[PDB]
Amino acid sequence: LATPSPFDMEKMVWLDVNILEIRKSVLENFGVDWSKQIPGPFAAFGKDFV
Amino acid sequence: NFGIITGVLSTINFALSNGDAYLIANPQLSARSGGRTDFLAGGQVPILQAL
Repeated sequence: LATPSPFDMEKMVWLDVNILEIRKSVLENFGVDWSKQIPGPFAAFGKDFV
Repeated sequence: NFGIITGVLSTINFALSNGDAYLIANPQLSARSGGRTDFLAGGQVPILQAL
Protein backbone atom coordinates (compact mmCIF):
# COMPACT_ATOMS: atom_id res chain seq x y z
CA LEU A 1 0.00 0.00 0.00
CA ALA A 2 3.03 2.28 0.14
CA THR A 3 3.42 5.02 -2.43
CA PRO A 4 6.58 6.54 -3.93
CA SER A 5 7.66 10.13 -3.61
CA PRO A 6 6.83 12.45 -6.52
CA PHE A 7 10.55 12.83 -7.15
CA ASP A 8 13.84 12.38 -5.33
CA MET A 9 15.84 15.28 -3.97
CA GLU A 10 19.21 15.08 -5.68
CA LYS A 11 22.45 16.69 -4.60
CA MET A 12 23.39 19.97 -6.23
CA VAL A 13 26.81 20.52 -7.80
CA TRP A 14 28.66 23.78 -8.39
CA LEU A 15 31.15 23.98 -11.26
CA ASP A 16 33.85 26.66 -11.41
CA VAL A 17 35.77 26.93 -14.69
CA ASN A 18 38.81 29.05 -15.55
CA ILE A 19 40.23 29.63 -19.03
CA LEU A 20 43.45 31.65 -19.27
CA GLU A 21 45.26 32.62 -22.46
CA ILE A 22 48.25 34.76 -23.44
CA ARG A 23 49.53 35.52 -26.95
CA LYS A 24 52.72 37.35 -27.88
CA SER A 25 54.30 38.16 -31.22
CA VAL A 26 57.17 40.07 -32.83
CA LEU A 27 57.57 41.01 -36.49
CA GLU A 28 60.67 42.64 -38.02
CA ASN A 29 61.52 43.52 -41.62
CA PHE A 30 64.79 45.31 -42.26
CA GLY A 31 67.47 45.81 -44.89
CA VAL A 32 67.84 46.76 -48.54
CA ASP A 33 66.23 44.72 -51.31
CA TRP A 34 67.84 44.98 -54.77
CA SER A 35 66.99 43.74 -58.24
CA LYS A 36 67.94 40.16 -59.05
CA GLN A 37 67.25 39.93 -62.80
CA ILE A 38 68.58 42.60 -65.14
CA PRO A 39 68.93 42.84 -68.94
CA GLY A 40 72.16 41.61 -70.46
CA PRO A 41 74.21 42.52 -73.52
CA PHE A 42 72.85 42.38 -77.06
CA ALA A 43 74.33 41.89 -80.52
CA ALA A 44 72.79 42.01 -83.98
CA PHE A 45 74.11 41.59 -87.52
CA GLY A 46 72.42 42.20 -90.85
CA LYS A 47 73.56 42.20 -94.46
CA ASP A 48 72.33 42.04 -98.06
CA PHE A 49 74.79 40.14 -100.25
CA VAL A 50 72.71 40.57 -103.41
CA ASN B 1 67.70 38.98 -102.89
CA PHE B 2 70.04 37.05 -100.60
CA GLY B 3 70.84 38.11 -97.06
CA ILE B 4 70.44 37.65 -93.32
CA ILE B 5 69.15 39.67 -90.35
CA THR B 6 69.71 38.10 -86.93
CA GLY B 7 70.81 38.79 -83.37
CA VAL B 8 70.85 37.61 -79.76
CA LEU B 9 69.48 38.82 -76.43
CA SER B 10 70.46 37.96 -72.89
CA THR B 11 69.52 38.21 -69.21
CA ILE B 12 71.60 38.23 -66.01
CA ASN B 13 70.63 36.42 -62.79
CA PHE B 14 72.24 36.63 -59.36
CA ALA B 15 69.37 35.74 -56.99
CA LEU B 16 70.14 34.03 -53.68
CA SER B 17 67.83 33.18 -50.78
CA ASN B 18 67.45 31.12 -47.59
CA GLY B 19 64.64 30.13 -45.29
CA ASP B 20 64.27 28.58 -41.83
CA ALA B 21 61.20 27.71 -39.78
CA TYR B 22 60.86 26.16 -36.32
CA LEU B 23 57.89 25.04 -34.27
CA ILE B 24 57.05 23.10 -31.13
CA ALA B 25 53.55 22.26 -29.96
CA ASN B 26 52.97 20.89 -26.46
CA PRO B 27 49.30 20.08 -25.90
CA GLN B 28 48.28 18.24 -22.76
CA LEU B 29 45.12 16.39 -21.82
CA SER B 30 43.30 14.59 -19.05
CA ALA B 31 40.69 11.86 -19.39
CA ARG B 32 39.24 9.02 -17.37
CA SER B 33 39.71 5.35 -18.15
CA GLY B 34 37.07 4.46 -20.70
CA GLY B 35 36.23 8.07 -21.49
CA ARG B 36 37.22 10.33 -24.35
CA THR B 37 38.63 13.85 -24.49
CA ASP B 38 38.80 16.23 -27.45
CA PHE B 39 40.84 19.43 -27.53
CA LEU B 40 41.11 22.15 -30.17
CA ALA B 41 43.24 25.30 -30.06
CA GLY B 42 42.91 27.12 -33.32
CA GLY B 43 40.03 28.34 -35.42
CA GLN B 44 37.26 27.62 -37.88
CA VAL B 45 37.03 28.78 -41.50
CA PRO B 46 33.85 28.96 -43.62
CA ILE B 47 33.54 26.53 -46.55
CA LEU B 48 30.87 26.58 -49.29
CA GLN B 49 29.82 22.94 -49.59
CA ALA B 50 26.33 21.71 -50.42
CA LEU B 51 24.46 18.68 -51.72
